[PDB]
Amino acid sequence: IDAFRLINANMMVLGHEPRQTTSNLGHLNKPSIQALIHGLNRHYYSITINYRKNELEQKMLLNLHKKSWMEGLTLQDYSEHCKHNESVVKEMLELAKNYNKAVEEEDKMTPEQLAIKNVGKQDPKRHLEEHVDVLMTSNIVQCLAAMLDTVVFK
Amino acid sequence: YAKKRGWVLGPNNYYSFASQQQKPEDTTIPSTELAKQVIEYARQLEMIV
Repeated sequence: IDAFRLINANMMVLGHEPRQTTSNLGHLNKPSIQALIHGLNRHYYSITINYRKNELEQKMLLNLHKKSWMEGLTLQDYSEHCKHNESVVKEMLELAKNYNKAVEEEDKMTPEQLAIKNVGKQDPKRHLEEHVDVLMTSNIVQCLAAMLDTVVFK
Repeated sequence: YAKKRGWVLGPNNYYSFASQQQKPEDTTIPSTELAKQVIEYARQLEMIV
């Protein structure tokens, strides 16, 4: 969304949106190539947009949309929870099959710390722990969620 | 042993007192301390920050 505003054609020998009072008018709008071909800046000009955000309108906007009551203390229904963990262990199994050869062959053949294993690769030590990262957050929460109701619900 | 402890000689029979209790039912004491052990994992999966 953007707002525009016509400028008069008589003042085309002097400034068009002249008279720099501030210096905040440069990073609030950067006209792209598709904008400066039709009317910018010889016909009209652009204008800056901020959002009037206040209280009892903005806080209650999020106090009703992204809220919950029982979502924290609710089980993930193990019919598909531990079924989901089967297809996560098996795929990091294959990435560990991929990881065994890859680094040790690269280091023992040439120590260049460089080419095609640097320019177009994807199997580093960035890919193998994020599956471990998902598998912890999905289960440490799910373990501890089943610990509260043992105490709370008798 | 009869004057200090039991082992009372009656009709040619001693009597040593004995009983046993029963506790497999308490999931509640591994409820609180396990909840401590799971959180102190997740406390330490971060915090060198």
